[PDB]
Parts: sequence; C-alpha cells; structure tokens
Amino acid sequence: MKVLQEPTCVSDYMSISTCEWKMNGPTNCSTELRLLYQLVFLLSEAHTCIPENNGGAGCVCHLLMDDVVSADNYTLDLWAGQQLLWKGSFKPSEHVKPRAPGNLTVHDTLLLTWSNPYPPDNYLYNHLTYAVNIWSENDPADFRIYNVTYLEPSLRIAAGISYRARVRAWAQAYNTTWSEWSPSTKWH
Amino acid sequence: QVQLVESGGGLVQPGGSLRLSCAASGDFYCMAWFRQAPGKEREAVAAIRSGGRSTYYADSVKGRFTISRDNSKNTLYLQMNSLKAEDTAVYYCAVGVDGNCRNYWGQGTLVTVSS
Ligand SMILES: *[C@@H]1O[C@H](CO)[C@@H](O[C@@H]2O[C@H](CO)[C@@H](O)[C@H](O)[C@H]2NC(C)=O)[C@H](O)[C@H]1NC(C)=O
Ligand SMILES: *[C@@H]1O[C@H](CO)[C@@H](O)[C@H](O)[C@H]1NC(C)=O
Repeated sequence: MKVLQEPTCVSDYMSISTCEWKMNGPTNCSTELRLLYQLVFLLSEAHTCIPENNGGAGCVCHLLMDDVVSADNYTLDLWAGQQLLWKGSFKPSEHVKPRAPGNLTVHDTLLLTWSNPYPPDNYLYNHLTYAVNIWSENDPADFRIYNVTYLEPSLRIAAGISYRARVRAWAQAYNTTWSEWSPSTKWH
Repeated sequence: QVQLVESGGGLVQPGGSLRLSCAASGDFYCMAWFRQAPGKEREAVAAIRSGGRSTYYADSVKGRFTISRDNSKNTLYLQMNSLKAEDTAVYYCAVGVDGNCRNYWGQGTLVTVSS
C-alpha cells in the first residue's frame, strides 16, 4: 500500500527502460498501481506502464523509449487510483543496462558467434565489449572468460572434453551494467 | 551566444500554405516554434527532438503544420498549410538544450492569415 523501496530503473538504451520497486504487503500492481512516465519537451505525450508483481510486496515496470539520447529525462508518477504515491525523475543515459546477445552457435580452430544486441546506428554498437564464458559441461571446474569487442560478434579458439559457452556484453564508454549472459550453447 | 533570425512570414490567403524559416548560428538539442497573437500568449506550436526522429505539434496544428531543419547549416522550419484565420500571430523560433527550447528566441516574424 506504500512503496517502501524507492523505484529504480535501468535502460537498454534503445527501446526499453525496465523498472522495479517495493511496497509494504502484497499488492497486485497490475490491478491498481498506475505508472505514468513522460519525457521533458514542450508537447510531451503521456505514456502509462502496466506494472507487474515481482515479489509478494514488490512491483516491476517497463517503460518504452522509442528513441533516447544523452539529454532525456522522464517524469515517473506512480498512481494509486487517485492517490499519488511517488513522484520522481529518470535519466535513461546514466543507468544503462544493455540487451542480451543472441543467435549463439558453434562451427582445427573452433568458431563461436553471436549477434550484436543492437543495430549499428545505436550508440552501444561502437564501444560494446563482449565477454564470452566457456565452461566445460563435462568439467564444471573448466571455465574461461573471453574478452571481445570486435564489430563482428564472434570468437575463435583452438585449445576430448565437452564445453559450453555463453556471452554477455556492455557498452564501455557509457558505464553500463553487465548485460545478461546469452543462452548457453553446448558442444564437445 | 546564439542569434536567431526568423523570416518567410507575411500575408497568406486562408486555406493556402506558408513555409517559415529561422536560421540559428549553431545546432541545438531542443528546437521549437512559438506563435503569439494579439492578447494571446506565445503557445508551443511545433517542437523537435535533439537527434530528431520525433515531432511534437500543438493540437490546433497537428497534421497541419510541420517542423523541420535543413542539413549542414541548421534552420528551424515551420511549414504550414490550410492556415486558419485564428493563426494570425508573430511566430517565434526558439532553441534549447534541455526541456523547453528556451535557450534563445531572437524575436520573430508575423504571420497574418488574411480574410
Ligand atoms: C577477460 O575478461 C575478464 C572479465 O571476466 C577479465 O578479468 C578481470 O580482469 C580485471 C583486470 O584486468 C580484474 O580487475 C577483474 O577482477 C577480473 N575479473 C574476472 C572475473 O576475472 C580478464 O582480465 C580479461 N582478459 C583479457 C585478456 O582481456
Ligand atoms: C530532470 O533531471 C533534473 C536533475 O535531477 C531534475 O532536477 C528535473 O526535475 C528532471 N526533470 C523532470 C523530473 O521533469
């Protein structure tokens, strides 16, 4: 009924700013909690996020930023029917959390490859720094981290055992939170 | 300091068209136009993002007026068609780097939709 934990958001810095907060006691955020987020221009438009229940008493939201730059600033208004519960601000550019890489498969030398989680025009594509974890599925003790940053999201290695692999990336120059590791592919 | 000099205003027969032009010495995050009429305070007619890709118009002018800027040298445009008589006003082109494009204004140019 009362947000105990002030809301916190990270931005994928292309389309989605995911939020979360925590009230006191069980709340179906979707039934009642109303989040209202608007950017800071002159003919600003109103967007309403339908929240969800992350835990018993906590809530989660997902703002949709069609195109966001370094000078964007959102007014986050959490409603309760007609009782304002919290009012604040959000700058998507300081709290960036990139997308997860994907399309990860495997092809002497051994070839790993994945997709850039963003198109080239997106700013994160220019200082992305991939990190690929190769751990053996047969040998959990065997694990290795591979730093990548090439514009082509791929890796080559040529070290009997069976290994797995999963990649996560993050835009270096923007001081982002380590993205979620890509799905874990498997091979020998 | 950035000067703003509008142009392209003048007398227009109603239902016609009118393309406004206001040059800025440099480029800006926020760029918007402001129409101000006799006894009527300057209202936000049209705005444009930093990296653009998002136009913002007033309900009175949506689908009617279009705001834009050329390449190389930057020049705020307020293209207007089907100009209604109640649009008669000195429109001002204003620029900004945060929130409302209220960093500069540089006066404006009068639009008079004739009878
Ligand atoms: C590959 O990436 C890993 C990150 O997982 C790097 O390991 C980090 O190295 C820095 C210093 O360079 C340490 O401060 C961190 O504590 C390390 N973290 C981990 C998890 O090991 C590793 O140095 C990178 N290697 C290369 C060659 O780029
Ligand atoms: C933009 O961010 C500044 C800096 O925190 C803040 O003062 C302002 O209120 C924000 N704009 C909003 C919330 O519309």
